[PDB]
Amino acid sequence: SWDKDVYPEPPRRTPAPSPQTSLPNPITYLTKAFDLLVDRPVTLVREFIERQHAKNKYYYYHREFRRVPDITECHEKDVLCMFEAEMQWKRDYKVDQEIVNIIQERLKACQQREGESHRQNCAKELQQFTQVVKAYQDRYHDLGAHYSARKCLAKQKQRMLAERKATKEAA
Amino acid sequence: ITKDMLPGPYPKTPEERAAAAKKYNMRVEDYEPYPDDGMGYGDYPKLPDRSQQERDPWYDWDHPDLRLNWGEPMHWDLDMYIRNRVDTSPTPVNWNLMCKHLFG
Amino acid sequence: SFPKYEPSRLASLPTTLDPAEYDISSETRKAQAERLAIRSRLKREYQLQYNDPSRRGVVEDPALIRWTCARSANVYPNFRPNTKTSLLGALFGIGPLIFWYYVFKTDRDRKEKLIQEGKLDRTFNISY
Amino acid sequence: MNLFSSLTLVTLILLTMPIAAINFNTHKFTNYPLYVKTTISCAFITSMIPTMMFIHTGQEMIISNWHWLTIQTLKLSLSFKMDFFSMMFVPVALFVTWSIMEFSMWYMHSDPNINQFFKYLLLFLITMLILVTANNLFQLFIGWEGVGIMSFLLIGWWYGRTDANTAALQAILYNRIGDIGFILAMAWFLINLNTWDLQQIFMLNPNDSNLPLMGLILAATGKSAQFGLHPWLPSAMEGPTPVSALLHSSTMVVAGIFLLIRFYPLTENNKFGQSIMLCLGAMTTLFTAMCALTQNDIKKIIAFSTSSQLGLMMVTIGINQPHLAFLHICTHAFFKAMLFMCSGSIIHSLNDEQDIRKMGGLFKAMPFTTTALIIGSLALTGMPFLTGFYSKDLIIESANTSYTNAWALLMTLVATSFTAIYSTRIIFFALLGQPRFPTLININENNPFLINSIKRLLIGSLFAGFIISNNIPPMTIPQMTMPHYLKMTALTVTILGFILALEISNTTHYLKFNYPSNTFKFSNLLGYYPTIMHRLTPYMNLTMSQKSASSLLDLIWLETILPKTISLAQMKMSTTITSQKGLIKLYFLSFLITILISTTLLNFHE
Amino acid sequence: DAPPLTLEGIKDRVLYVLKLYDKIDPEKLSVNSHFMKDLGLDSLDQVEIIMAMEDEFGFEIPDIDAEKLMCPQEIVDYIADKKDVYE
Amino acid sequence: AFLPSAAYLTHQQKVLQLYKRALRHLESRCVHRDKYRYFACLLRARFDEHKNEKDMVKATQLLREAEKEFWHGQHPQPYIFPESPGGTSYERYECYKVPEWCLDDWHPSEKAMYPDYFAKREQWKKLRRESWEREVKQLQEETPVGGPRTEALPPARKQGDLPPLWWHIVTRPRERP
Amino acid sequence: MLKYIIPTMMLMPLTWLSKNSMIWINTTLHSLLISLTSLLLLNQFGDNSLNFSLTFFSDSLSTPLLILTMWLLPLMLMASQHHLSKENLARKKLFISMLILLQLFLIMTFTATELIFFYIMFEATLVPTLIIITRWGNQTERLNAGLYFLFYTLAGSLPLLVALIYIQNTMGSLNFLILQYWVQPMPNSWSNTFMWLACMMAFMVKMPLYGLHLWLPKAHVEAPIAGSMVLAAILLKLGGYGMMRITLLLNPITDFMAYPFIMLSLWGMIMTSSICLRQTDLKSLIAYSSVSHMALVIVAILIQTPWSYMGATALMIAHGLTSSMLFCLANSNYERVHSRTMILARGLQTLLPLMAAWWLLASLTNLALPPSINLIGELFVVMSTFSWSNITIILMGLNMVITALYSLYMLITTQRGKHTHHINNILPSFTRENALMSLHMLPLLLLSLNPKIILGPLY
Amino acid sequence: TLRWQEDPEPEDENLYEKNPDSHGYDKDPAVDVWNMRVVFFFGFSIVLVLGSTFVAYLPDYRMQEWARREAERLVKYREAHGLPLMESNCFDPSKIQLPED
Repeated sequence: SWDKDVYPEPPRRTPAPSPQTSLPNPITYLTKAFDLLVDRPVTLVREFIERQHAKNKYYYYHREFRRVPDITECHEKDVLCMFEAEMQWKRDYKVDQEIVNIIQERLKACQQREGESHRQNCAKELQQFTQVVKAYQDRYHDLGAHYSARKCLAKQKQRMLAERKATKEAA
Repeated sequence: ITKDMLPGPYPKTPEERAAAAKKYNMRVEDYEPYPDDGMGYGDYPKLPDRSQQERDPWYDWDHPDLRLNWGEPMHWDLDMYIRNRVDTSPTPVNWNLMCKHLFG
Repeated sequence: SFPKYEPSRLASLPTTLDPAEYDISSETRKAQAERLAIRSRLKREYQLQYNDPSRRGVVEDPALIRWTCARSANVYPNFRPNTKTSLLGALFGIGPLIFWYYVFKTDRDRKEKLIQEGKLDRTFNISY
Repeated sequence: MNLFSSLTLVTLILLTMPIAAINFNTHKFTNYPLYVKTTISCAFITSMIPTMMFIHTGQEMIISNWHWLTIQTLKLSLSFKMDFFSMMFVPVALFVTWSIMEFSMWYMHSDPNINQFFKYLLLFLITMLILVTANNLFQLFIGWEGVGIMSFLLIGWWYGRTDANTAALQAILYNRIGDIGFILAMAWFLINLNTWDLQQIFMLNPNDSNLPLMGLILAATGKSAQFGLHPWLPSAMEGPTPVSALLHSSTMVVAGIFLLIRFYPLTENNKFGQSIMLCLGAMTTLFTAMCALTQNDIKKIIAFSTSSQLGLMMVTIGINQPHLAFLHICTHAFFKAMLFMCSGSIIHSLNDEQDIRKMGGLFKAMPFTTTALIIGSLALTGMPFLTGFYSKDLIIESANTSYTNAWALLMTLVATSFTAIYSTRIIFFALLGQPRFPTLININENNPFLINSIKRLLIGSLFAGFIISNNIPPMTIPQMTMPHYLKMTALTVTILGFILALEISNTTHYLKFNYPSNTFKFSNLLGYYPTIMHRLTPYMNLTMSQKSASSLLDLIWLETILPKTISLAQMKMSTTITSQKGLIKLYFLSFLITILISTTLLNFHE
Repeated sequence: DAPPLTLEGIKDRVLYVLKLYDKIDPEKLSVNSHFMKDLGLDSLDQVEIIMAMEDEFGFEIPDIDAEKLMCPQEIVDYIADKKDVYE
Repeated sequence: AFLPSAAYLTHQQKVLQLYKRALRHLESRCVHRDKYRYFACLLRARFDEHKNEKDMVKATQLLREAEKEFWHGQHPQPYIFPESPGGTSYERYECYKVPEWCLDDWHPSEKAMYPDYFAKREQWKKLRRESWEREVKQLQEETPVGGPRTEALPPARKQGDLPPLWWHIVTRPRERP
Repeated sequence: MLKYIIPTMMLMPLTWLSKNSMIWINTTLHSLLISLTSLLLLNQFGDNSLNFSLTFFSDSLSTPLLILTMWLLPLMLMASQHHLSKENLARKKLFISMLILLQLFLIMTFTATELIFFYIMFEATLVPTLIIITRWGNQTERLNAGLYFLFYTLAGSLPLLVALIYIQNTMGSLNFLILQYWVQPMPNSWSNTFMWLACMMAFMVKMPLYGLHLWLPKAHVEAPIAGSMVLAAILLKLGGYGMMRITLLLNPITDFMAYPFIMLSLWGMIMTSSICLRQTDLKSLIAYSSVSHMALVIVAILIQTPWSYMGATALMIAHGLTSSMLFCLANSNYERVHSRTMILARGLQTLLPLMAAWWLLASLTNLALPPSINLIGELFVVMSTFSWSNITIILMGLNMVITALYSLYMLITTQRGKHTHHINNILPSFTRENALMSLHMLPLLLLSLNPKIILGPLY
Repeated sequence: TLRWQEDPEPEDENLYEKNPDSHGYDKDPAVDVWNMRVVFFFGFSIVLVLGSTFVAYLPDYRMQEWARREAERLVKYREAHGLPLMESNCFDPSKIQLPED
């Protein structure tokens, strides 16, 4: 299964069925027929498949990457270190793209789960989405199709220069 | 097919006009080429500029769908005036009347 | 009385309202006889080579080949550069190019000016 | 939760099964239309179950079951969103398609390509249910283009007829202009909201949303055939009567209104789009009704009727009543389809004679078709406590007591009177009076398929409006406190329209001959709209496509400036270089000239 | 739908609609009865007869063939040719 | 003005065509049958009033004025029979009209399902190839020099032969295959 | 990359020592084996490309083009074996050798890490193509078409050689990885302006760009069927690949220097599309459709955004497949009716139903019907150009009409209506033609299921 | 007018006459059948099906889903220690020497 801390969900609160009439609803009868004719053979087949899988067990692992020095401590026109720095930067870039994807999935899940009170009950998810979108836009936007670590470093240097200059104007 | 059957340059002398009208299978006094303004028309005739919907729908054609006959000199915009495309057939009321009424 | 029907480019005059149909001169009769003779000659040739039981293939039409050669391969040798052709080529060739270049240059200059001043809304824009 | 999703996706997979069944065929299928009809009826039951579950509880679900493509930040998955709209529109469409396919298996019995016809109808239903259950914009675009292409094929079913091909190409052109609008809306949504799914669109809730609403309104104008892009809907009934019954009456043409229904928060938070789409809908319904006043082809009359109904749906969207518009969709599909089945029955019983001036006295000869057509006309006009009364009248109940355009309200009331007028025109000319058909009479309607399907849609048009109006939950505040001269506006308008059109028909019974006026010729020639534009817009394109682009630029000038002027320059230089007479004296004079130039002028010796 | 036609059936049809004409005596006409020769009719009456043929059999005869049919048997032959009878 | 039998249209033919189209348009305007009968008899009287006219130019002027009258008095959408051009089901079944020479490309496995039909087809092709040279030799000796002046075709003159150019007018597909 | 070059060069003894009756079978079998072998280039990593040696490499942009080329060769072998059935055996072997040499040159052009090697084999692809066009073309105008094609390409691409040698002398290397890590910005000067023009104009001609496209409606028409496949499915994409490779070094001058050329395509893809509305020739219609699609690719490359790059990759692959299929259908019709004009043969659905189904499906994939990869590429280019400017969507949307307005038009006059009476040599469809259509189309619809393998190197 | 010696254009050959079971590949029937079998075997059942199976089971193409797993680590770290979910700087601003001005 998945991890509930990365993908949060509130505990559900299901009301009890308290009917006010005498006509039997077909939903309960159809549900009982559903666990009779459908759920039992499906669960039996899954139990057999799980037994066959428990007969032969093997594992796989999540690949771990150690930290290589980045482009800020790389000599210019020294491809041996810049290649590793650029590979690390591209791996980080893909990881951040999936992080923003996770936050978008959280926001959509919150909206669908809350339904008609989504614009009040999903303030925290919207704030998290705004924060991660702002940081992604300040980190990776307007680079082009030929993006590299040097362009990102130049953009960050220009942003810090602008921030320092704007601080100096208002000091 | 022989080289003297293809269209040529614009005819000026009357004998070239007669030979062109003989080439296009039409009468000499019915053959009016396009004006020589240097737009590449050459000696191809200027037809009366009517759509294929205006032809007789009951006379048996060689091509019944196109309403056309084998060997007839076809229009310069025959691919424009087919029955699947723009029609020029007369309307019960006038064109300017239609435009004025719709715009108003 | 009745409104007279006038022709247009997209609405031609009816055949029955054409005065030239009612002209019964002998020259018109000769012209229609010659036209019918030409049509009968072409129809006879077509249905003579079309009803042949031995032939299997395509009854080729010289008019179709003539039309294709006039439409495609005869445009250039009958073209002469004069004032009309040059003005039409310059008007319809580099006119829209200049127009769209100016439009897109103006819009992108305004957009870049708004973006670099922090005015345009670019809050959630992270896919470009 | 597990019963819900399983049964819904079983409905979808059951619908897509016979396509694989016919594509993997080798033999001659043992009545494949019966297999398709049985499959669709079973799918109707299987989709009736979760609709009942939603009615009981109020369950809305989203299944993002297959991840498709991660375009860096964007993630596209096969996502089905089933809410109020999808779950109440799927079984109505399935019921209507069941009736339409039974009528088709009776009506198209002599066609040797009947299996292809049933496969095409199934493919259209598959694309429509892909459209209505889509969550992201890509899947709904897939359904949009799918129903467009299937409409093209079904209109050009009789491919030997040039009019069918022309109508199909025209419908494609107008649907592609709608696609231009849809593409612009998708472009704005991706660029400004970083999403294509509806959840993030509704959560972010932009305020400067004029441009995406303009694009969606353009798409709805193209697909639902509003004003400006209307004439494909009347001109595209060259195909079979089941095709016009399912495609252009009940299911496909409400896709634009459905698309605007899905985006109801964005339209509810903007007044400019509401105002302009209200004006567009009122213009459409008035124009189409006034065109339908003096039409003589029965299928053309019903085409203009359903376009006027779509205009009314646009109007009630424009006054912030989207659920009323959806209820009007579900109400209108029944009797519009049923009217088309009745029209097809009369066409088949009179040997493909569609002109209304050659039919009459069919009240007693075809009693079941007469009864169904009378009930359908009464439901279309807005007879109380029929199906239309449960939606259409309520629309007028919101059209009067709201902050609306005055002219739009006046022309939609005039349009309502015109609907009454052309409905009783259909009733009088088709059914009452004296016969006008040829002397050999082959009138028959005794087939189990046609009778059963007409009976099913008759029960639907009698009771389904009541059932749905009493089963749906209240999604808005109903407006009921209103004066008596606003409450009975629609009924009085319909009654006066009945009186005026009965007087009109009685004056046609008089023994007098009169020449037509300009208003009659304006309403008979379709407002002169498919006569001017369809002759002007192609012409101004096609000459521009031949004289300028094909001939002047590509074949003449681009051929002139780059290759041929250069070739002429090199030919001229080559002729000037090798024009030598082979005289040694001139060569040595040139040697002396070269030496003198190199010494005195060019200064090569320093 | 569309019951088959036959030569004696269409002949009975054209004769049956022909004796319902007030300009024609039903006790004189036959299947080779010319209109302006054996019956003394008019060209306009022939036009009305052809329009009656069109309104009877449900298909329109073109004018260039309407100006040629001069006897009931000729109308029978034209309808037989246009409808492909007696396969 | 475009006919396979005659080069032109005579005055009486124009008057008859005008009467035909005027009666059809009047039937379109006058949907009920008794009203149509009243105004059709009125139109018949109006055409019979100027029947015995001997001045040709007066008849031509009356014809032109009647054409102007008719064009002013058209139905914007007149009644068209379903199979006539412009009708609802005109050229509808042209997708089903497969020419017979495709039967020459049939496989022998599917040709074995219809033995007698293909025997009859073989004897028909034999008759055509037996009569073709007789038809063309009749065609050369009948028409005058300089090409035929009219599109009309001669019939079978002698005995035991077939009319010239008959194959594509006899073996044409049915209206409803 | 030696595991694909060596079997391709061993195909020549295979086709030169075979019998007079089994050259086609052996060549088709072994080229299909090479196409199966080609799938081992999908070992792509999210950060690093696949580098084989100092001479060859393959990232995720070259891989779909390589797979398409080595899949396309057997298709040409099956198509071009009917109009060469009566040909002499030695000339048949020479034709097959020309096809083999063209494939070898292409698949080592797409993998060269060094730029002058890419230029050398990018121009070595001229000789077999030109020989095929001017030798096995049918009519008189094949010689003029060959002259136009060769001279447009070379006169556009000699300054590219001069600029590449200047780059080698200035930067010190022409390896693409070194240039990826040693790239310097290009300032504003006239020298850099003509540097950009010299680097771009060769690919502008080979794309083709509107105004330099005059060699396409000749060379795509006079050539035989296999020549049409390579002309429409690889070489245009080869110019696009070279453009993608060489636009790396031309920053940031491109941000204004691409300003005219975009217009030259943005209007251009309108005009050529309108030409398809009034074309009397089927092959010319397909050629002008190719011009319009590749102009859209030009705009996508020139605006240089990631979405545009993935749209350009998907669009190039899908357009290559669709144009090859359309050329096959047109060649089948030309073989049956012995004329290329579109209006001569009509109503072919009544006689050839399954080929009409293939025609319908090919036309549907031509007008970018979702969820095909044609629509994916067109859509992504549309999103990127909308991000570039707003009014561009108008220039997209009108095109979205006109494309369908010819495609279904191409569907109607060739398949719908009443058939031509006097044409009675319409034989039933062979198994070879149907197999060719299925092998052209089924990979495209299967690629609609998993498109992520053709979405470029920055997916 | 007298003209040069030249063979007339041969008539168009039909492969279905001498071979009604022809697949259109060759005139020889055995060669025809073997060419059809070779094309259908090595095209559909060797490249198409096995290629679709190969592409469907590519081992984690372009590391794509791996990054998703890494995200499921990183957020799990960064939501547990109270750190910001994402920083606005790609590199550490401490180790960047801005030019003085």
